[PDB]
Amino acid sequence: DMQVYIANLGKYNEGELVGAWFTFPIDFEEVKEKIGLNDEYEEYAIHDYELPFTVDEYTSIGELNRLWEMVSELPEELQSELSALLTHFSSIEELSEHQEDIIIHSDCDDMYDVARYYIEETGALGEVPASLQNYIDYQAYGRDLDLSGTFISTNHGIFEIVY
Amino acid sequence: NFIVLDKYIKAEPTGDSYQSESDLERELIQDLRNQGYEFISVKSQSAMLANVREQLQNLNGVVFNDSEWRRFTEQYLDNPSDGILDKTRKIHIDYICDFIFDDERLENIYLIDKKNLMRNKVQIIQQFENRYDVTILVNGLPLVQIELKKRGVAIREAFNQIHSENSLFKYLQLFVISNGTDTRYFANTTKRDKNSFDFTMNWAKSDNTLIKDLKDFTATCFQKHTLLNVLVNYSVFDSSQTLLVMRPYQIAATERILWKIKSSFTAKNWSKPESGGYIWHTTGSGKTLTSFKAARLATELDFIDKVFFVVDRKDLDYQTMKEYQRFSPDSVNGSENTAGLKRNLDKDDNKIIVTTIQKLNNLMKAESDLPVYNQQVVFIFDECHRSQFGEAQKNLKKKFKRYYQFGFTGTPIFPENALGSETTASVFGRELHSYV
Amino acid sequence: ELHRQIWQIANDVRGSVDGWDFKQYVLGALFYRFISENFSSYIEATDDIKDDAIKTKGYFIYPSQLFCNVAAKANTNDRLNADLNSIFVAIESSAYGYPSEADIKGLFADFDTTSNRLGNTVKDKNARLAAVLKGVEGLKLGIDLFGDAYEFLISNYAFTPQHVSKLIAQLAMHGQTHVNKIYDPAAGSGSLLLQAKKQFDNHIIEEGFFGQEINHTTYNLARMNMFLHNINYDKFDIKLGNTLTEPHFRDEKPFDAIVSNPPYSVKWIGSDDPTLINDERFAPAGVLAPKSKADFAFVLHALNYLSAKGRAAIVCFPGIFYRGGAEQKIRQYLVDNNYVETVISLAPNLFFGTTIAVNILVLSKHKTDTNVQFIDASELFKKETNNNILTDAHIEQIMQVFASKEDVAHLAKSVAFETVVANDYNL
Amino acid sequence: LNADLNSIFVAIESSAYGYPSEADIKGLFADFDTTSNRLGNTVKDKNARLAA
Amino acid sequence: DDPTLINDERFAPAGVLAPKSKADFAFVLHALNYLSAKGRAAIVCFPGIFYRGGAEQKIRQYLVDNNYVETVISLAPNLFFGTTIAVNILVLSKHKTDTNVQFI
Amino acid sequence: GKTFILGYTNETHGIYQASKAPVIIFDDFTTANKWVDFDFKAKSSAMKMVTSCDDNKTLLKYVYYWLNTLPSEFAEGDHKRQWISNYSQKKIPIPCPDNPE
Repeated sequence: DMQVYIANLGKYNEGELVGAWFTFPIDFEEVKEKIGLNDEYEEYAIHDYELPFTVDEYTSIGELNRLWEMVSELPEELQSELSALLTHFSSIEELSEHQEDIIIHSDCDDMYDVARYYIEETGALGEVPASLQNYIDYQAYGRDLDLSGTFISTNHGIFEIVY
Repeated sequence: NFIVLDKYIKAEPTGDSYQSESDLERELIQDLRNQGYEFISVKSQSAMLANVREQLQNLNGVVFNDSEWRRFTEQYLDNPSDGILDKTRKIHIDYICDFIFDDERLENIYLIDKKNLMRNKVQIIQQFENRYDVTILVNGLPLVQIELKKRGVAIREAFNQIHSENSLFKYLQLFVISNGTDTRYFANTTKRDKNSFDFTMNWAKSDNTLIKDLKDFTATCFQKHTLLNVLVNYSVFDSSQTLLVMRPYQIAATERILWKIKSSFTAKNWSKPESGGYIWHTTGSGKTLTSFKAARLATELDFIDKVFFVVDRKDLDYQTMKEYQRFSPDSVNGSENTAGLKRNLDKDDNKIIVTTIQKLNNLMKAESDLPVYNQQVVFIFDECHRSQFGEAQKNLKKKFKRYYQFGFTGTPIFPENALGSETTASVFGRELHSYV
Repeated sequence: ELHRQIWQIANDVRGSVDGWDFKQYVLGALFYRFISENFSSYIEATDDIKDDAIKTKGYFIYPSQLFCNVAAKANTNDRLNADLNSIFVAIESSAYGYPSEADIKGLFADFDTTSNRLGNTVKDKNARLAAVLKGVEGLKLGIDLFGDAYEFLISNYAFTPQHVSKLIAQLAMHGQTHVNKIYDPAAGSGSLLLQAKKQFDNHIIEEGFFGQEINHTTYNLARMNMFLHNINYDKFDIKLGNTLTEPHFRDEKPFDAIVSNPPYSVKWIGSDDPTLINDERFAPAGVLAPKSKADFAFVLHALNYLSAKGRAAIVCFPGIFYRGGAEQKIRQYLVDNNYVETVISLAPNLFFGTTIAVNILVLSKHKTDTNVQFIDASELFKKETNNNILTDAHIEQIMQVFASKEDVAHLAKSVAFETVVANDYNL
Repeated sequence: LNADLNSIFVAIESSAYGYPSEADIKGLFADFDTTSNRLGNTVKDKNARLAA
Repeated sequence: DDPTLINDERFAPAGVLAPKSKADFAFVLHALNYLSAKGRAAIVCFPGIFYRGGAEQKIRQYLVDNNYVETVISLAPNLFFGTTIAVNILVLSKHKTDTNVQFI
Repeated sequence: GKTFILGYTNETHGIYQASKAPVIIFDDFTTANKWVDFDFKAKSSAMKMVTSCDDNKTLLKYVYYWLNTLPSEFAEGDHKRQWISNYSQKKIPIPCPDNPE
């Protein structure tokens, strides 16, 4: 989980291929003793990674630990679905802005359940007469909430990006 | 055995001076009959259609009446509302149609026996209904157009000088254009000056040497197995939609690879360096394309179970995958880790598995004898042993046994940029095929 | 595990379109695997996990006398699995036609009409059928819990839940081991006739579970439905088509217990476009039903085919309410004798894709001699979604109410016949 | 096309009204007639369905 | 964008690009791509546009870089087939005064 | 709607219940139903909670009233919109700077 194959720019063609996997936190001198040096300093050749997100080929290791600390900052159900949540967003501090603004639904599993939750148990309208009990179009209600609300269908539930 | 042989056959003219487009064509036809082709005289349309229900009796070995033949001709063969593109799809993809008899049994009408190409019956015809043309017509369907020109028609103006009903000539796929001193050939793309001599191909000899004459060109490329493997085994119908024809040296090195598989598999050998081999196609290759073709031919080649085309990564894995979903249907990626990668080794029907070498190293440092271990598996590397040396290779010789160890490379042992890895000669055996 | 394999079906085979289209393919592969396992088990009565092409006609007539499906020598699913992932498609199209040749005797066939197919290209069809056959093949099915998967798969979201069917069966059954059972008019599924065998595994089958049904795909799935429950070949068949137009068997026979689930106000144009005024089943009514219903045709059809111990447990929407003088004289001819005996109303919803409260009519040619209604509005256990379920022994409470003519407060009771004719024939 | 029952032949609604459907000369604007050209399922259940 | 619509004629003026879901805002970027100053262009969008955060703010700011958008008009729910939401009519011309228009 | 569906177990469910005078906002998409959180109350599924930081000035039944001092912009629920800036930012006429005493 969350480990990188990063060495080295010396013998740029992935010659001097060393340094297998580095879980976080990752140090300059730790990897430097892992690899030696390439007679100078041209290292952390990002070429492979077990990460739940998208990383770049020249990201500095301090930025990597920064990203990891932002990952470890977030709750683990969100850490499981970072791939889905980052589709709406573009960065993690951006995600850390509205990290309070996520509605979690383990209880709701499709849009129908979202409609039934926000109508029935929320009580967004009050009266459910027995003459009117069946007669609440959860499908169209979910269509209209899908038009309005930013929704994300995931494995562990449905995540509503409300602002 | 092969298609492109190392020895080069003789070159002669059939002249009958090539300024006239009516005389040496006959000697060409007689040479094809010496190659075992069959000139028939159907200078018409309808009987040629009946030629199709002549051939398919031979082909699928089943019998039409007239009404089911009208159904097949109307609904699948000569749908009038379709152009050359979907018909080209019917050539290379939709070459089989289900059919229900009056006995109401479903049988798969083929068009080409892509298994036994020797079963496929061929015919040759010539001018009728314009210009003076030669048409190779296989299994009823017309495939290859041949037009001779004058000496005055230069090779640049082979296309640049010259360029329903009938709709049956829409099946024509290859524009093999000759002039008397040269012959070039290309797919169903007719752009004016871009698809001139630069984008078309001369035929070449075994390694590099191009061909100019005609009857030697006939004895090389118009052979039975040769022209069919052109039409089937090395045609890349990209879903642009664009048909692509491989370079002759690409096809030759591919034949070297697949014949090396054939020779080593019947010798029940594996894991030797000399059982391997490598290709110096550092440029002009479409190493993606040629690797894709060799890999897919390995997957259908059925000696084995898995084909691991592995690379190293610097936006290569996402790249070539994107190159191969262009080559639309099937490729399993090495996304995202060694978790579900084992599920990918469990999986087939999407046989080509492409990943980084480092994901493989994450599988090879540990994980203790995967169930695909003692199975016949082909490792198509890239950037061969001058660019791979370490834990991959040492735990490859340590752990894995029944590997067929090949690879394209732009990195053999050079004097220029050999800062990658160890030797290749006693590790991957001998060099196989190269190009300038 | 039961729900684990149910979960396997609820995920794995569900791909990659709406389930009503690939349903046929899934159930066909499932049924083919069943015949494979059954035929392989039968031919062992010595290690045919892999067969041998030694077919003896003097011996192969014995399944045609006995199971009436000689599958093949070596064309079963266990033997398909080796040639699975290979050219081509229509070997199953052949291996449908050959075991369905089988003209000796009483064919019960013309049957595996599913795969045609779509499909867009031939390799796509081949890969899809390979995926379906592998996914059916990649299951953990032991040997007797096989029809339960069919029970779940037919219970997709889209059908008469099992406790309601059980209630119909217990209404159909007390004090009775008497050939025959059963007849079904407008059977639909055999899911309600499933519990008939759970009753009749006890003593014995009596005659065939006779149904007739309209929709041809529903007909095929119903025939394989009652095929899958280890039910013998000989008796157990369904006729295709309407029962209002052409019921058969008319001659065979006055029946002893019958169940139903008629559709919702399906129309019929026959009054009187033929001489259905002068038939044998609508003539004691005196009038025919209008075009906006069909149910009383079923119930007169029902009491036509009925014995001294003949009882008729049928269901209704409340379109049997009073509905006018023709419907009065329907009701009157029913209360002319003790034809109808009890009615039972339930509470909404309890039914898929439906709203209303339903009604349960009990009919017999047997004395009471009055109408003793046996009706609740609750309970009617309405806690699990939605009025679900009438639980185990909650139904036995209702059957105990049904048992001997009880008069329980906040629950229905006997009425006088003079009261209900003093009433305007109501429920 | 719309008169009777029991004629020859079957096929009048998918493929072969080709001279209006293709109609290449000129300004053709293809997939123009993707409704009903020639096929076709039965003898004149089909073509008498057309008729009536 | 994965293709060169990352660097096309209309999303490079947008700066940030159309996301996976709210790509309705690409269409007005398309609509200004086919536009002249005199002739005006009427589009509509379902009312998920206030300015939709910083992911679309600069988009909105691009639309108020000049008066690329001219006027907006609101409507009433339903006045459609079962929405029951309003929409926002956006009328775009490069025929400026210049003043912001909220003539709804 | 109303401020009462019936009882629940208060043990081991993290229900807040303890300031004896907070308020709330019902609803998401309505923003009009106001209730003083009187005695010991749950956090049931839409109770976006409002109390004060400074508990020296506010006396929030003051501000419970001060919401409905403007029903003309605060207490109008029309569409599917959350109003975080609207109740969050500004303004309210307050007798500060007589604060707090």
